[PDB]
Amino acid sequence: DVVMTQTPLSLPVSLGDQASISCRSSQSLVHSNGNTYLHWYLQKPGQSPKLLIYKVSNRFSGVPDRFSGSGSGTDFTLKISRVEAEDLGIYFCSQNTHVPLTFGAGTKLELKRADAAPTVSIFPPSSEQLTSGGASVVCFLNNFYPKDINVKWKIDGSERQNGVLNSWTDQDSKDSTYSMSSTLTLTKDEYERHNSYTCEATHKTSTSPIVKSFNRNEC
Amino acid sequence: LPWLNVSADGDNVHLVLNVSEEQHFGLSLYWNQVQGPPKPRWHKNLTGPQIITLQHTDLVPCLCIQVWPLEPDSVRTNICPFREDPRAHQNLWQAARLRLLTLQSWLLDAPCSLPAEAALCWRAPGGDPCQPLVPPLSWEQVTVDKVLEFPLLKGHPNLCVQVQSSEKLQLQECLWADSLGPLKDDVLLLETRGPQDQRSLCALEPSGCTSLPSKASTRAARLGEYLLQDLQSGQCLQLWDDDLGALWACPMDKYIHKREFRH
Amino acid sequence: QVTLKESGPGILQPSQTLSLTCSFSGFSLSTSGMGVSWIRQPSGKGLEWLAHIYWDNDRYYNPSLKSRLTISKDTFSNQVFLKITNVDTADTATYYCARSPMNTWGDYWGQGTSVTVSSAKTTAPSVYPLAPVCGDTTGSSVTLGCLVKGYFPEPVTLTWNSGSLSSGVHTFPAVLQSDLYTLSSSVTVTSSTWPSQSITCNVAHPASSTKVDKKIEPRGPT
Ligand SMILES: *[C@@H]1O[C@H](CO)[C@@H](O)[C@H](O)[C@H]1NC(C)=O
Repeated sequence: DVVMTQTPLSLPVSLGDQASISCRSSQSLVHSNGNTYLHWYLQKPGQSPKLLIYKVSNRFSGVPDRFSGSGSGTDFTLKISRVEAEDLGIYFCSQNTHVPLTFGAGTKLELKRADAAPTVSIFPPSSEQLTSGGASVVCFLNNFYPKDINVKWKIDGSERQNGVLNSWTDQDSKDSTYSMSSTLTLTKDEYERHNSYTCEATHKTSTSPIVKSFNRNEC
Repeated sequence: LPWLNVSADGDNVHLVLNVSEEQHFGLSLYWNQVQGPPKPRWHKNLTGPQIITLQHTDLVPCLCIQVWPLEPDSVRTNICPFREDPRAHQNLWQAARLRLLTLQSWLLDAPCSLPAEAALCWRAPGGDPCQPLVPPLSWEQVTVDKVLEFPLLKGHPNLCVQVQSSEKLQLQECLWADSLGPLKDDVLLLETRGPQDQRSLCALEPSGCTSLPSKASTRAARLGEYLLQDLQSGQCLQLWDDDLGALWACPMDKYIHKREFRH
Repeated sequence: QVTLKESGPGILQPSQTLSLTCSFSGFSLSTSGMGVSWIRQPSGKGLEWLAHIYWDNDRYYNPSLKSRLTISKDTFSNQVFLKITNVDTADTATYYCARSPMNTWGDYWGQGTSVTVSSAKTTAPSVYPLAPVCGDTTGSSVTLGCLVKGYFPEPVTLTWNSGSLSSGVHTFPAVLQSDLYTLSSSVTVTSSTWPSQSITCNVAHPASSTKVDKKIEPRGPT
């Protein structure tokens, strides 16, 4: 299959800026008929893809002059001139020169804002969950910027990787920040074997990680 | 010279021997080349003048005549009148053959020994003419009944051995056709090496050599990135290695199921 | 305008047959050059083309799924169909049909239809309150949460204080923990608000006809 390599995967921009997205194919997209069937689409949340550019550089009906496509063979570029809020979403390249038709992984065009450290909060298992024999430790990492963040769980100072379930919100439309939920699920037996539970957030806003902890023996 | 004349006008070849009615002489027809142990010879004690008739098909450049008067210890006179005859050279090549001793050892068998040059050729599966590989290879001198040692790393059914003399093609023996045949749909890659870590990858296509990667609609240019990977992955067969070059045979059967969408 | 609308069952079990319908308007499959393709998108992932059909009934399939796919059409009814046999979890995706004439492949897409393939049975969620660790809050704000664990299928609706508390809320996308879904929500309020005032998360799982209200209580000693 023809692999469509799209770069960057995430593209933070300010409104009014220019954005450039690259698509490289694993083989030439030049068809035997001489045409190059490389397309660009935009997909918004909860919506279906909309065709922007067909055959490398042709703007589809109703597509503004601010979108332009270029390239040839295996190397292609989409340029967006004065980014507006309505342009935010996921851009994908597609090829239909070859069977199967294939697509890039998508470039998320997102908004840039000033760096913001996450607000970190840790939660022990509820009595109700413990009665059920389960023990989930939840950590919220809220309203941070940029989106890149690492969460490390520690039990009595030792790193724990297994049983970690993470979820992330999309960028907030009003404050342009990101939030994350990290849940460490253990058996109640495992939980009852250790005292200290720590959620550590590594973000570009601090050289040292943001640490939130609790001790299983409370009040 | 004033005793021998040639007439190729009687649809046959005539040796007009202009001697006196009374002349007794020995006549011998020979092929001027080392033949080996005692073989029966063409010889005639005569009483000239005579007309020796030959067939246009017997003509070879080394076909010479030896005459001598029938006197004790008489000196023998030798004449080679077919040295530059067009028909002789024509017949000579019809009878010549190239053979394999070892992959890296070839032998030329011809009635006469003329200066000749040999080199490897690449035949495409689509009937189109066999394209020689000069460059990165060169036309090397091939001598009749003497071993031609080529550094061929591997035999290929698509490879033929070409033989030229007087800068004209005379032989095209596809030495690996019965042994490894038929023709494989393999792309030939020709990396020309040079100064400053130089290596230019090229693909021998029916319509000349195309450098890779290329923007064309031609089979190998389109598959450029894949062929460059096959090579690097070692899926390509090395046919020849040198200080300033390498030949590679890349099979295309892996791309046989690849189809284009309809437009 | 060109309009396309996909339909099919929302949930199937592995090994069952998925039958999808694309009902369209604004174009005809009797038109020379006209075509329609089916494409799918697993949540948060890339698109995967499935099959294509032209006005002349020339059909194309994704080679990896070829034996399981059948594309067909009914020109008189303005419909295209896709049959996917022997479904499995990897067939969970949003399925789109797209108008795809010869010069402009996939130029108009439908809004898609969501399909979930799973062997999981309808399971009501367990709803757990997330109160801060026992001890009086010293900060100006306090963060509370609600953990909605082990339900099937999606969705659940989650509100705070019956919808009256909406600012400072983060409801996270559900993720799969084996066969079951789990989601969480956080709410941030002033320390003068909680615990002096009631904060309850309201979770509804319409599929299991479950509605749970969990008041967030301050934790006591162990
Ligand atoms: C040719 O003649 C000589 C005598 O002059 C004789 O010795 C010789 O045998 C003859 N050749 C043949 C083939 O008989």
